[PDB]
Amino acid sequence: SPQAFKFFMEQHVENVLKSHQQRLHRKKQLENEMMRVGLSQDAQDQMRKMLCQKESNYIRLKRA
Amino acid sequence: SKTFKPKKNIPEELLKHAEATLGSGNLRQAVMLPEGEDLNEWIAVNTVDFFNQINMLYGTITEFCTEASCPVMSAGPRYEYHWADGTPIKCSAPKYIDYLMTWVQDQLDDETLFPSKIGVPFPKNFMSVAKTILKRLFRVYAHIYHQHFDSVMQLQEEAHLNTSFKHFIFFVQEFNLIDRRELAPLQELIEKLG
Ligand SMILES: [Zn+2]
Repeated sequence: SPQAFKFFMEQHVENVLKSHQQRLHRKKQLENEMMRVGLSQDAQDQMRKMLCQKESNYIRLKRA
Repeated sequence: SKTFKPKKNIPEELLKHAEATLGSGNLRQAVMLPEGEDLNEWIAVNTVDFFNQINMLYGTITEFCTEASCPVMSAGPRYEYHWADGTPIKCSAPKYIDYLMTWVQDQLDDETLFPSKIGVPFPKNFMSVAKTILKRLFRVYAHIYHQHFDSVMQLQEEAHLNTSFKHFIFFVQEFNLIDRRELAPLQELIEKLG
């Protein structure tokens, strides 16, 4: 039956978009707090880097 | 090149049901590599997702795809496909697609190609490996579109197919993962989705 393919695709499109806005959200949250406490641009870049690696790690794990 | 044989001896539809989709949203933006993200990782997770979608897609119409209906793997009469994996066979569409999907599955299960442990890098040639997979996965779409759109419309799953394929092709195009030549079997469906 095609019901599983159908349900998945209907569910898939919104999952794609949610994952995309959640990445942006976490990115925005980090920038926000950084700017609030006024870290050095070196410290900011370090932590941005750390967030990127974590996001990378995250989708590897979803794939697993 | 030996696996992909366009037929110059052939003189050259309802496929343009293309408006039918689900909520794709800003899909062009969705397929883009996020800032800081590793291209390999981004290719890998999407290739897996596309494989799953295609695996389910073919599952819906496999009863209609038989030796009788599709004695050669094709995307319409002007394009035939012969199977080969370097580790070429004129065969039927069901045979070809069984070869293909087992093959792709083995790649994804191959930890040395698709590492699942954090810290383990991709193989040096991962891009080429990913590009062969997507290249060949495209052929399931093309076969189904050309040979079985009647059955797709019967199952009223045209929207779901278009959504999957549109996302697949937007991803492929963003990163130029398939040569325009091999996309020939669906140029006008593709131009219709952009
Ligand atoms: Zn068929």
